Amino acid sequence: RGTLWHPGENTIMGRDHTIHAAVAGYVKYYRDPQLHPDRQYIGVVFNRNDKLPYPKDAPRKRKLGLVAVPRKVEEVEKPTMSASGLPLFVTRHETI
Amino acid sequence: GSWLEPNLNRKKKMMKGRPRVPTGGSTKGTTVVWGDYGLRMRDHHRRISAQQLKLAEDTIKQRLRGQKYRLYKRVACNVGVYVSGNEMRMGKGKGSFDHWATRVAVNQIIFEIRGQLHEQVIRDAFRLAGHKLPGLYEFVKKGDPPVVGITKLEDGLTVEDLKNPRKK
RNA sequence: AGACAACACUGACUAGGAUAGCUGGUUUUCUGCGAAACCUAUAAUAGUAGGCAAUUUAAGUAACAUCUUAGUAGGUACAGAACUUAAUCUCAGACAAGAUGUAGAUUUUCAUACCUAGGUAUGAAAUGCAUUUUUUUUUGUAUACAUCGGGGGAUAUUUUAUCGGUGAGUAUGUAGACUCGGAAUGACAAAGAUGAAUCUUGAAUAAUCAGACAUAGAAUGAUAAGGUUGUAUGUCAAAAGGGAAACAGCCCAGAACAAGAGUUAAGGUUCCAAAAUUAUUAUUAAGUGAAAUAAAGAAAGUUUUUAUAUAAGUCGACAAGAAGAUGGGCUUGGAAGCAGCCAUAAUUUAAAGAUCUCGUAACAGAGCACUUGUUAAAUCUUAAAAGCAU
RNA sequence: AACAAAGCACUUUGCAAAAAGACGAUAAGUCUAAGUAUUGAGUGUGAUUUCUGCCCGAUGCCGGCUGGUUAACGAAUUUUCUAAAUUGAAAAAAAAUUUGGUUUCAGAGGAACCCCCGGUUAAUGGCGGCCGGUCCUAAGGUAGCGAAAUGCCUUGGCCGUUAAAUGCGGUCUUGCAUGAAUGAUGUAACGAUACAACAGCUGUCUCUAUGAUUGACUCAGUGAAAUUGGAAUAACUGUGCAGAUACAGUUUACCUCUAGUUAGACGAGAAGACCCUAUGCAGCUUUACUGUUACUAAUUAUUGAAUACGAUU
RNA sequence: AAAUUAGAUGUAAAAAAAAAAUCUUAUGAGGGCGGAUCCGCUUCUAAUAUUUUUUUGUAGUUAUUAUUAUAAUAAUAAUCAUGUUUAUUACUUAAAAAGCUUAAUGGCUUAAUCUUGCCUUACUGUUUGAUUAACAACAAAUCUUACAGUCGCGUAAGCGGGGCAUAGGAUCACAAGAUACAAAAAGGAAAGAUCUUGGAUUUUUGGAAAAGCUACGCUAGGGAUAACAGGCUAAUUUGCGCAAGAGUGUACAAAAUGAGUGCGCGGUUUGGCACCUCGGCUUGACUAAUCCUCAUGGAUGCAGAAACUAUGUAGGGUACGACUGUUCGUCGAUUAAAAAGUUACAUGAGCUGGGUUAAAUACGUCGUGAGACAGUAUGGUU
Ligand SMILES: [K+]
Ligand SMILES: [K+]
Ligand SMILES: [K+]
Ligand SMILES: [K+]
Ligand SMILES: [K+]
Ligand SMILES: [Mg+2]
Ligand SMILES: [Mg+2]
Ligand SMILES: [Mg+2]
Ligand SMILES: [Mg+2]
Ligand SMILES: [Mg+2]
Ligand SMILES: [Mg+2]
Ligand SMILES: [Mg+2]
Ligand SMILES: [Mg+2]
Ligand SMILES: [Mg+2]
Ligand SMILES: [Mg+2]
Ligand SMILES: [Mg+2]
Ligand SMILES: [Mg+2]
Ligand SMILES: [Mg+2]
Ligand SMILES: [Mg+2]
Ligand SMILES: [Mg+2]
Ligand SMILES: [Mg+2]
Ligand SMILES: [Mg+2]
Ligand SMILES: [Mg+2]
Ligand SMILES: [Mg+2]
Ligand SMILES: [Mg+2]
Ligand SMILES: [Mg+2]
Ligand SMILES: [Mg+2]
Ligand SMILES: [Mg+2]
Ligand SMILES: [Mg+2]
Ligand SMILES: [Mg+2]
Ligand SMILES: [Mg+2]
Ligand SMILES: [Mg+2]
Ligand SMILES: [Mg+2]
Ligand SMILES: [Mg+2]
Ligand SMILES: [Mg+2]
Ligand SMILES: [Mg+2]
Ligand SMILES: [Mg+2]
Ligand SMILES: [Mg+2]
Ligand SMILES: [Mg+2]
Ligand SMILES: [Mg+2]
Ligand SMILES: [Mg+2]
Ligand SMILES: [Mg+2]
Ligand SMILES: [Mg+2]
Ligand SMILES: [Mg+2]
Ligand SMILES: [Mg+2]
Ligand SMILES: [Mg+2]
Ligand SMILES: [Mg+2]
Ligand SMILES: [Mg+2]
Repeated sequence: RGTLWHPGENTIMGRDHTIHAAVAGYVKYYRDPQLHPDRQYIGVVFNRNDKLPYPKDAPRKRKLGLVAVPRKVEEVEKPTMSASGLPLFVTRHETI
Repeated sequence: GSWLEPNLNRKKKMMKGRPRVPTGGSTKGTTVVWGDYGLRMRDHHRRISAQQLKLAEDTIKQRLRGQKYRLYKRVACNVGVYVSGNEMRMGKGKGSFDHWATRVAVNQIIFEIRGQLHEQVIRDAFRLAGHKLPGLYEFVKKGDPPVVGITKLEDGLTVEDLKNPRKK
């Protein structure tokens, strides 16, 4: 009820102040006096050995989170007549 | 308010509670601080009423009337005791207000006194007050060491010595 | 009269057609495993369903349990008085400089009217005591400029060791809805190791849903109940056996069947009754006690310890003394140490309270505190505390 | 002391085809009654003396408007689908109208009950507070009675009765919570009703004794019953599903019968008695729920005409 | 006393440089050694932080003073300021409180408050992962993710599927829209299906349209919940003791007396719990906290007598009558005295049945009524 803990590294806060994980990692409870000297945060790190808060001068630690698959090249072959020999669409234009 | 009639609401009912039982070496309230002599409860922790403390005060005044003295009180009746009827059955809510009371730990001071009187005249006044109070009481002088539980810190005895596992 | 209508009548008898979430009963052996008396829902609360979950035996296991190491969540015991609550205690005011009036010593400096660069004076200052100083008609520094009403008394008026209120305090206490500090325990997950498969899933498929007591800690009651109701742990329930005289719940220990002066647990060892009349040091004299602690309290019971007195005669007894101003002043019919009130610096003595206990209407009188002497103890006085007893 | 009762009172019944009332799966019909308002039925009260007060607001019943409401009926309204036709659209097309069938909506007028007005207390029922004054009600308990069969306080006060009166009688009353045909009140007579007192009388008692018969007891003959887990079935204290012949400890006791007695065997018998539980029953009550009737009202049909008036407008 | 307005912390704002060490980090050197990127060891470099660290510098400008010959040097003071001083900017200013839809708790002040601009995402469909597998089941729920569609705000990054968080019930039936699914011979339709939406003290709120009496009562059960007794307990008691001693006692605490109290015993009264579903007569037994009889201490208040108090002591006795159903209580008259208690408040397979007391009946009160009453009255298989 309210923000006793605040969302830190790789976490999102819900409408009811519920803190979730935004990535696959390991939960961490810590404090960050650089960001706020009176708050305590919850984080999620990709490596169980990482220590939060990260130094402000170090590169962000982020994971790709994607899988490689062959691209799908579309074919322009949509017929105009259906299997029943009927037009799949009829176009009409008005005249003034 | 007063030490027998606090500025509290009689409607808000209080749980029975328990007197403090210092098990970590606390000497809180076991020494004479204001007066020269004191009355110490030396047997067990209890809950004294406001009518018992009022009678004890009257007994010290009846014995010291016509003399110069300053009586201090180190306890305050801030505990509401709610008594349901003895003729009632169990349940049906908590009882109604009966009287005020105070919780006293063991070896704590109740009354202190300072005046231009003789020691023996004060011993008798505290003896009578102790006779009418619940439990067993003792005469204490200013300067006596504090008490940790039921053990007095006499002859250079400290709290760390009582905490030391090795005592033989 | 709910009276009678052929054993029956607040609605007969007989034949045909019921239910009962309630009570009782449910019949051979062996073997393996083995609960629950809790949650949720219910026209429920004696019932029932779904879970937790007992069982069967296959498929899995990076299963489950425990410990170690590192890590994390959370505020109990405790402790404390910070914030909050009750009550209580203390303080509410200081210095420096300046200013003010004074008593001095009459040396020095300075300003002055002079005399002739000195001096008679004449003023101030210096030196020593006071006084003024928390908002003043006294500035500064350091501090929370640091305090108001009412009611008595004093003289519109002032003053308080009186009440309430404000400010200050690293003052005292108080705690289910105070926690600045803060355990152990328990909880979560990771790795490793260990272990009695204890775990999960598939398929199949139950019972149970007033629990009881012990221990700790609470609410409730009356700090009563073999009371009621949560939490933690165990036992009983469904567990025999040994101990607790007898014993569901306590202390041990989990019965497949025998043998053994076998090895042990709790518990015991003079006899009943298996095993010590086994060793050491003390206490008790009361059968206290010895397997269910009655209290406060009293007291030349006894022991120990710690102080203390003693041939400078302790302790006890005995002998004598225990004055004088003075019948203190007042009060009172009377108050002479001794109804009551006020005072209770002295004086002289080996010592002697303007008086501790009796006594007189008031005096008188007998004791005490106190003083000397005699008798007399060579581990032998007095007191307190503690232990065990009465 | 309840019921009935003579007496008293109220309501109802005109008899012309059925008097009312009762009975009739429901009628014809029967009793009423071969009766007729001084008859029959229903209701309450309960001879007689002395009396029976106030309130018609509520409830019930009765009567009453050229009234309101008013189901059925019904002037005036309205809709779904489909068939055909017409119009329309005539582009991939609906849509609208009329008619047939089919299926809905709809209410000016129009009964009783009800609304409204009045009557009725020997109808069901009601019959006051505050401090002479005052507020309120339909009306405020009148007459009489009154510690009563009514009274919690209470053994009310006083008088009589008793050596001693929570009783009985008389009397006063501010009567928790008397009261006038759910009748009020007082006598005569009557009562196996209830209460109280006096005299007499007595084994009721002080306080029992003796005597008689039948049983009880013994012998002979005949020969049950409830009951019964099995029993070698003592006392005390303790223990324990909490009151022990049976467990612990200690004590005590030779074996076995007869007649007495009933302290215990939580003695026996009766699911006897009470309380609670069941989404178990029964009867009864009512302004419980849901229903059926008696009865009332309107109307198609059996069922055809005339006249006038009144009200809608 | 209470109306409005204005106030209520402090600091900083020319500018640094250099050496070592302690870690911690690095998608730095594609470092090196093993098993460019992963893991374990690791040297160097760089960055943040830390040291009270070894320090160096602390000017310039304006002016003042001193020295030197308007300038130089030193010292002192001031110094955010090229900017409409109402300056501005950054940091700091305990806790509580205010505000944030409504109580309370937590939270927000760096926004979740306030102000303003433009807006309606308080969107449509489907869907992820959780609430240590929501409520110790299921269901209704809560939080959250992604994709597609198309709207808003914003320079942009991005935010938006109502509100700072935690308090509003289904199905069925009914009603309004959409979908084009099926259409009982066939073409239509009716009645159905799917999606969206609406109306509920369905408040016994997982959701029945629902008043009583029985003492004339009945059946199945419970003692899983009562009344008597027993058991546990001891608040209370018309049961007692001890301690202390205000006070009374002409004097004088303790002859007698004993405020409000404290520490206990006991199991008589009224109660709690829920282990467990009357009185009289006759005849006893037992206790001792004693009314009489026996021995005895104390008693300005024991002359004697009588009585008071207290210590021993339970052998025997404690009667008769009136009233009341009574135990109890009141009263009369005697007596040495006319005391208590336990025992299933001893004793109904020993007796009694007056009280309580089922069916009958009346009165008062209560109830619309049937009926009821800790009421009253007469009667009622022991
Ligand atoms: K009337
Ligand atoms: K009427
Ligand atoms: K009328
Ligand atoms: K109509
Ligand atoms: K009258
Ligand atoms: Mg005491
Ligand atoms: Mg009857
Ligand atoms: Mg009958
Ligand atoms: Mg097993
Ligand atoms: Mg269990
Ligand atoms: Mg239901
Ligand atoms: Mg049931
Ligand atoms: Mg903390
Ligand atoms: Mg229990
Ligand atoms: Mg069982
Ligand atoms: Mg066992
Ligand atoms: Mg033994
Ligand atoms: Mg052996
Ligand atoms: Mg032996
Ligand atoms: Mg003994
Ligand atoms: Mg004098
Ligand atoms: Mg005198
Ligand atoms: Mg008559
Ligand atoms: Mg007829
Ligand atoms: Mg009659
Ligand atoms: Mg009559
Ligand atoms: Mg019609
Ligand atoms: Mg009409
Ligand atoms: Mg009348
Ligand atoms: Mg009448
Ligand atoms: Mg024979
Ligand atoms: Mg027994
Ligand atoms: Mg045996
Ligand atoms: Mg018998
Ligand atoms: Mg007999
Ligand atoms: Mg908002
Ligand atoms: Mg806006
Ligand atoms: Mg769950
Ligand atoms: Mg068809
Ligand atoms: Mg429910
Ligand atoms: Mg629910
Ligand atoms: Mg009756
Ligand atoms: Mg029971
Ligand atoms: Mg004597
Ligand atoms: Mg003898
Ligand atoms: Mg009895
Ligand atoms: Mg009997
Ligand atoms: Mg009779």
